[PDB]
Amino acid sequence: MSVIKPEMKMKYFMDGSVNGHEFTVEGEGTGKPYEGKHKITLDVTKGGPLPFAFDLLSTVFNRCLTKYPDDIPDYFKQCFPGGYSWERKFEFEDGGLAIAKAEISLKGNCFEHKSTIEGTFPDSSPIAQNKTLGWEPSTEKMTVRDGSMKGDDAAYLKLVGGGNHKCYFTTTYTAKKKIPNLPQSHFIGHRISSVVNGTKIGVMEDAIAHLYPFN
Amino acid sequence: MSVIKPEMKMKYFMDGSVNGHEFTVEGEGTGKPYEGKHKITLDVTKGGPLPFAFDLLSTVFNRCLTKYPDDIPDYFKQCFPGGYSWERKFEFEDGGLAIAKAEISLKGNCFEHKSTIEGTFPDSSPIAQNKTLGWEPSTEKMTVRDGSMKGDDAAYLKLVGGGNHKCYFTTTYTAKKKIPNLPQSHFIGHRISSVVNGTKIGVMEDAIAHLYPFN
Repeated sequence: MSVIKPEMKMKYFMDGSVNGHEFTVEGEGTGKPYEGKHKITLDVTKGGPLPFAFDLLSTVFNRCLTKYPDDIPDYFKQCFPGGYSWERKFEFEDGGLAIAKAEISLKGNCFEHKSTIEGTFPDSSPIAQNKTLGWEPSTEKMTVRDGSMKGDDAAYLKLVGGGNHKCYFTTTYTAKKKIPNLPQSHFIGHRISSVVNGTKIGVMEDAIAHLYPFN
Repeated sequence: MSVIKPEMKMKYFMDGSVNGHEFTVEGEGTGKPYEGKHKITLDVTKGGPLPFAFDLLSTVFNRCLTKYPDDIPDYFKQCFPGGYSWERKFEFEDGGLAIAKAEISLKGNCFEHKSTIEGTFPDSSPIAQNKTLGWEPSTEKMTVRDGSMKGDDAAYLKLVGGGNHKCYFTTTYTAKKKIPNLPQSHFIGHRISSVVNGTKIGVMEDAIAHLYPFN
């Protein structure tokens, strides 16, 4: 935990394929790990402009960036020194499916985030048609299973016309060194936003762990 | 909404079958709809003592019993006069599956709740073996879809040994009369507890709607 500081920097590299379209995205960011806030700037360097919704990738671009209250142990910040990895399965309501993997390491004051994602979607999918309008704020259920954290989120995309599109996130987050203070089950409230301008993309996330309303 | 009062009474009748075992459960309760609190007493009148975990049935035994803040419309209390129904699919991590249906009507100060449930579980399931130890407090994601509320909850059962067992709840709640003030997407925090003594069973639920932490 001590190597996780109040202000940190981040670098990102992603390789992926969606419906056969290969792409590469890279960038950097800054954030406040203990406040649960960070911002990122990215560039699509291969396969741009992306022909599918960036919302599919935004949550792939680090649970160390979460505000944790004193009464809930912070598994993620305890992952350093050591590093950790995570894998998220995305199950969309129309049958769309994607799996993303990330490895997060630390050198100095910089988190190095390397990820990959593979996805397949029907042609009618609002992800395939690049027509989703962001994720609604969400609540991820956190549990512990064999020394790993498991996260379950019923995520929803906003659509043109006011409707929504469900995507289940099923994630396993795993330290590379045994975590000594495992938390009780809890929730993480999220609010992520992203903006795409051509091949330049911005992302920001606020995340707070809690046990509201019963604490 | 006006027929939903600060203190109300409840009656319950349930018919079901789990792994071929048919049963009937009946009882009554009292609660405070606007405070999001209620308590229930039940008796297994056919097929008792139940050979499977009562946790499978506890959430089947009424979203009108939820505390709603002023800034989030209360779809459920707007269902009266009129009544509503709901259907919940339960998907357990070992392949166990159940579907429950309920219809809720009102006469005077009494909610009449009639439900059915069908479930199939592998013999090794902690539900089939009647060895789960209650649900952890949860957060249900609420969205609106074509005049109905949809609820998604990543529910977890506590097990002997400290582990947990996941069950996805996918529920559709639907008024019998068009609801005039539909809510924005939101969360409902739950804490349900039940106690089984032979064929006598007690249940209590606290539920609060919210948009924490970002409101």
